[PDB]
Amino acid sequence: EVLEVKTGDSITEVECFLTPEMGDPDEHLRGFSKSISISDTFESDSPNRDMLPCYSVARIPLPNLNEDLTCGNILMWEAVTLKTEVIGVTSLMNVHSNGQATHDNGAGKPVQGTSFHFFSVGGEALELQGVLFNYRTKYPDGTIFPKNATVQSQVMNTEHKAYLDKNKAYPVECWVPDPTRNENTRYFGTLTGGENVPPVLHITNTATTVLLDEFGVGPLCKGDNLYLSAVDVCGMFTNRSGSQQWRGLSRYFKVQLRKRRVK
Amino acid sequence: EVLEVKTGDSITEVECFLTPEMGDPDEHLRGFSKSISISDTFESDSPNRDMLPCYSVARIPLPNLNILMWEAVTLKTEVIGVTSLMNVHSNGQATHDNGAGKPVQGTSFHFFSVGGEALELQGVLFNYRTKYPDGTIFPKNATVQSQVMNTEHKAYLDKNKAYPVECWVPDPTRNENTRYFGTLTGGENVPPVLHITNTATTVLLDEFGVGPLCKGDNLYLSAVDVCGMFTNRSGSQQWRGLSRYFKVQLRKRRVK
Amino acid sequence: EVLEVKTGDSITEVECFLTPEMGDPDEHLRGFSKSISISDTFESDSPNRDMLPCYSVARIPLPNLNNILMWEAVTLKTEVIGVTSLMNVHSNGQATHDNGAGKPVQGTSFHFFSVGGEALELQGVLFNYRTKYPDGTIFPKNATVQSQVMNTEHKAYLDKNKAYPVECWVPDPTRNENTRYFGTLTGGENVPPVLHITNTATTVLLDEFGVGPLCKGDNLYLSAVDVCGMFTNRSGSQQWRGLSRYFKVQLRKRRVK
Amino acid sequence: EVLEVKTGDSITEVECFLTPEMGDPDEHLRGFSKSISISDTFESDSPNRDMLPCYSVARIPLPNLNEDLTCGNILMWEAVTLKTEVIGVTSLMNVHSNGQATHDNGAGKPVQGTSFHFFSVGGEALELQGVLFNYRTKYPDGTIFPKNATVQSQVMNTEHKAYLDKNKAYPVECWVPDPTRNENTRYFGTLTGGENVPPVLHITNTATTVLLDEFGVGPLCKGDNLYLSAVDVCGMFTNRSGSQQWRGLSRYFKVQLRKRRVK
Amino acid sequence: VEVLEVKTGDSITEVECFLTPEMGDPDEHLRGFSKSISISDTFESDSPNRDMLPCYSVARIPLPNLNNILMWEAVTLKTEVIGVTSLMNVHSNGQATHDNGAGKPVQGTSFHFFSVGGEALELQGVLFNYRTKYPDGTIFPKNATVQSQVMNTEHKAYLDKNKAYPVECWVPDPTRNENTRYFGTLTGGENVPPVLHITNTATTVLLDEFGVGPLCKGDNLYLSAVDVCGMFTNRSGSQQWRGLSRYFKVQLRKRRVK
Ligand SMILES: CC(=O)N[C@H]1[C@H]([C@H](O)[C@H](O)CO)O[C@@](OC[C@H]2O[C@@H](O[C@H]3[C@H](O)[C@@H](O)[C@H](O)O[C@@H]3CO)[C@H](O)[C@@H](O)[C@H]2O)(C(=O)O)C[C@@H]1O
Ligand SMILES: [Cl-]
Repeated sequence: EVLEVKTGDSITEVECFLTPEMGDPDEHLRGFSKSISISDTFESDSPNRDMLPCYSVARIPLPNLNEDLTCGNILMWEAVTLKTEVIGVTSLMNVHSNGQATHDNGAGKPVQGTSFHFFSVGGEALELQGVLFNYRTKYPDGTIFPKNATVQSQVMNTEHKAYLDKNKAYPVECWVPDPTRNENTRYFGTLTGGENVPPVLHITNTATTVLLDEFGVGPLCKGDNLYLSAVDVCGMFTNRSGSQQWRGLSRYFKVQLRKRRVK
Repeated sequence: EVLEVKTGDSITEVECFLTPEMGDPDEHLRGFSKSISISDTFESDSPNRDMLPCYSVARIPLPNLNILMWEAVTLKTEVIGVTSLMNVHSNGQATHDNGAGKPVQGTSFHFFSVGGEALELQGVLFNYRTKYPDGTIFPKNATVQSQVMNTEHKAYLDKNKAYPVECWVPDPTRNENTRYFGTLTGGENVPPVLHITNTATTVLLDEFGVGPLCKGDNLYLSAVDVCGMFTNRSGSQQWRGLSRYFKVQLRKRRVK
Repeated sequence: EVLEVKTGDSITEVECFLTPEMGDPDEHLRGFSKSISISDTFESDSPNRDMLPCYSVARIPLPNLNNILMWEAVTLKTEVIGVTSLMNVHSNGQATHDNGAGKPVQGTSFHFFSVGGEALELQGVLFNYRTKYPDGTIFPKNATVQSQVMNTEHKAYLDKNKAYPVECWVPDPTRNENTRYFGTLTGGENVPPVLHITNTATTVLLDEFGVGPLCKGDNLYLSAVDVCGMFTNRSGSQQWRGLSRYFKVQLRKRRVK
Repeated sequence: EVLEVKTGDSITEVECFLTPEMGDPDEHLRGFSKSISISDTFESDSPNRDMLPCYSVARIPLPNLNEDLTCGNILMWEAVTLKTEVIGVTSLMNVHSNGQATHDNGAGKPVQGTSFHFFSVGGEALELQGVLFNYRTKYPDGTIFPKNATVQSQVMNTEHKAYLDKNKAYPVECWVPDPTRNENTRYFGTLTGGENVPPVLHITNTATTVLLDEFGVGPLCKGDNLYLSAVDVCGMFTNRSGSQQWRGLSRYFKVQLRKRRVK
Repeated sequence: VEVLEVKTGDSITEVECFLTPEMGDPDEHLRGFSKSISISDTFESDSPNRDMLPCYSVARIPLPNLNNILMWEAVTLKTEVIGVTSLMNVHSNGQATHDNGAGKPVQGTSFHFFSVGGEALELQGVLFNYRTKYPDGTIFPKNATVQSQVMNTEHKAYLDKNKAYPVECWVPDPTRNENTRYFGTLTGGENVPPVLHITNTATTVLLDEFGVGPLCKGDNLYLSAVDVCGMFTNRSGSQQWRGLSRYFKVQLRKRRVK
């Protein structure tokens, strides 16, 4: 299956940013959701599309390989390393833009509370498994959500399989990486839950993640395409009124790739 | 007596989900407990079965071998559905006027084990006068000494939806043939911190390079993943649990 | 003079649990203290015996040996027993809010363990030198205001159970050459317990010279405190709650002169 | 093309401190911002200059290299190591002046809440990317801010490129290090957000950061100049009235450099 | 100094001692505590009482006389805070956390600091408020200006006296202290929990990147410490700093120098 690395135009780099998809409720609110409203009963949960943060995905074309007929073997791009970080972490220091004061005469409350920080690099679409907080939640038109939901969907219903293959579509609260698949992807995520959780965001151009498995093989890019996926829900912004909106930020990716021969 | 590892047909892998057992108080509430109620005295503590999270267990039959035994070498594991806890809109309690719903938070217990036989348990009671309900398996002949250590309370995790998390722990005096890991984080306001990655492996070999050996060609997987409590609009609180993924690599080992 | 390790009959293991000594104020409350009450002044601080957690200790005899041979402690596995009991939030606790669950055990904790070839050596330090400690405890005597920072008179051995109150004694860092000790104080009213359990973790007890505790008279000394925090009952009154500690120690025969 | 390190006057050291630039609202309040005011609407956000912390920067001249004509080769100073620390951490124990009591008869509230701790060492100016919390924020005269802002500026507008080439000018909340550039700079930053986050400030003269990349090459100093950049927003001070001011501290740098031949 | 070979064989010595804390000691019963903390109405009126100000602790330890000369080189340190369990006294004139509750424990701003040097710790002055009037009996930054709130290079001192150098206006000078190793953490916040570790198993190596430790000038070793653990809240709500002693064990060896 996997043979030697090519040396000597044998390496390439992908550098890009993925924008967040927090719901964008009007022309002025890119990076924010709609304010969160709470259903009157548990069974009537019915979130609007613009209140639901979704997974981000980019498919990046790589230099075309195998332009001439080959015999029993091909080249594939192998993703070897990743640098990543959240872009615009200092924007969360704006505590003066019509937020809710911490106390009388105080500054605005900063973005804080529940966060999900997630990134993946793969040679194909991230494979997802559905899990629902509430199987009677009515998910809205324009989203791709677990179908034929049962009470078992609240813990594990193996019917709920999907590919992260569309932007602004797969709600964060419905889907996770499928650990039974993703052989050709490396994924990393942290959920920090709680209304008062402080954002802790590190930036450096000195940190590298190695994407090689225990056999020294990185993701292999099918069709000369690289799949990047992210979520960076940083917390909620609290308006003067008390209403709360999810706030997301963009994620930087730099991936180094090498040509690998495979049978 | 443990001899050489077979090479070549000599490896297998187990992959599965263990669903949580939080109490499931009605046909809509898989993954949740009944809302929690408080006794007015220690002597009147009588929790209903559907208010008690229990240990999860699966006995997984392996390919029949016979001697040779399956040896568990490595584990990948993670909690499945961590993002579901971002639902802050399903009739929860607003943090403040016009605010979002309070997220799942508070006391958690995250636990998993891999063994070649049932997890061995030791009983310890918060309150020795607690009356545990019909259909649970609980420390019997409890005394005030049961609040710190009573060696009578020995059991095997040999039944699903049976062994309440609050009365049992892994027995550190046994479990020679099991590897176990758990963390209790206590407090009504503790934030869930849940990591997911397909790049993390736990090695199950002891200091002598021997992994759990599967008696009768059976692998035992155990879990608890109490994530915290959900607060309803009324203020009532239910435990919330999530499923745990296990991938175990095994190899054939000659013994005796 | 420490000489060679014996190989081959050369090894033994000790396995046991130490119960917590929290004060046990009645026949139903083993593992709890009395409810905490507060003095009106520093000079009137007068805590009752059943309100003071104490250090736990076991002296464990080893196989008789008699360059001479001595038992050398090399490795320790340890963990808190019954961490999941702290999930009982339905037993006369104070609701965290209207219709809510009981407040779990939380706040000030002390988790400590030591392994030695002789009794743990203690130094007394008092929060308040005017505290009147109760009959049946062993406490710093002839206390002065200097006892609030460092009075070298306050030297003791942890040589008795249910006796040495946690708040007036610490391991003496000027002694304890023949013991290995480890402790964490986490202070504050709302601190969450964080309790880890696993049978895969070992502590090596060898010093920088490759030498472990050497057991005088073939006795091993195990000490512990596991104050996990406070339990708040329906009335708001607070009690210390403790749990037992498991120890497993591997020992080997060492020749000495 | 990087060649061999010169040995033997082949080494030099830079030592200095960067003062913080928090806004300095009067002649007594060096190191503090103006008290924070909250806009009446999200659209009307218009912070005053003395309410905005800015990035700090110093450019340090090194011993002059290449005084004689050379042929195809030059020497450059290469930055190899950094010692850095926040100067004055114990000042935050002043809880006895002009403060708001934590409770009846209690001590003053200490400096706490949102912090940004950042430093960089480079052979040229730090390259910046603009990200705005609110694209309709009116930034004040005397600051250098992202121009021609659009709603996209709330997540990622690639027009917003700058150099940290002026002190007291680039607002912290507008700008981050550009991860798509900065090949010749090493940067490190942490945003800890939240109204009540406690400052955690470590000092030691025993800690060293190595500035070499994966090829053993540090920042190379163009024109024999070293660029140091810092932000140390420690949190907010709370007045008796409840009014809150950012508080910053100075940062110490010690950089060891060696002469490197390059072709 | 040219640093030459280490002596082997009579070539080692050790120093073991404790430094008491200096929190202000406002009466004959309150050793280890400051005076209750009060709040001036303005920066201009900030006039802290001497017994309300914690100070750096220092000990100069004479070593065995040695004298191309030999100097004692500090190689390793074991250190810990003494009496951590004393903070479990929540029954002594404390403010109840809630109705019928236990006393509020020591919590809030802490500073834990220690240093080992072959000469006095070098200090740099930094003022929260340049208009603070430091009291008679303290050694404080002189000729303060508004620049003293960020960096005024005039404010240079030696930690050369006890009960003198207030913690809040002095830090180790990072521009000097070549011949010292220093370590400190400030943990701010009104409600921060103390987290105090003890063990006799932890050693700090004091050698720099060239394998050289502090070299003791005139055969004197300088130990310095601060252990402000947080504040104690009494029944009225008034708050006092509380400190604890620090243990030091330093191993030293003879080093030839020119
Ligand atoms: C997640 C969830 O289900 N939340 C609900 C919660 C839980 O189901 C229980 O607490 C689990 O033990 O129940 C809440 O209501 C408690 C009361 O229910 C009343 O019945 C209602 C029911 O709640 C409605 O949904 C239904 O449409 O109508 C019923 C009225 O006939 C009972 O009569 C009353 O005794 C309580 O049990 C709760 O607040 O605890 C509602 C949560 O949404
Ligand atoms: Cl000499």
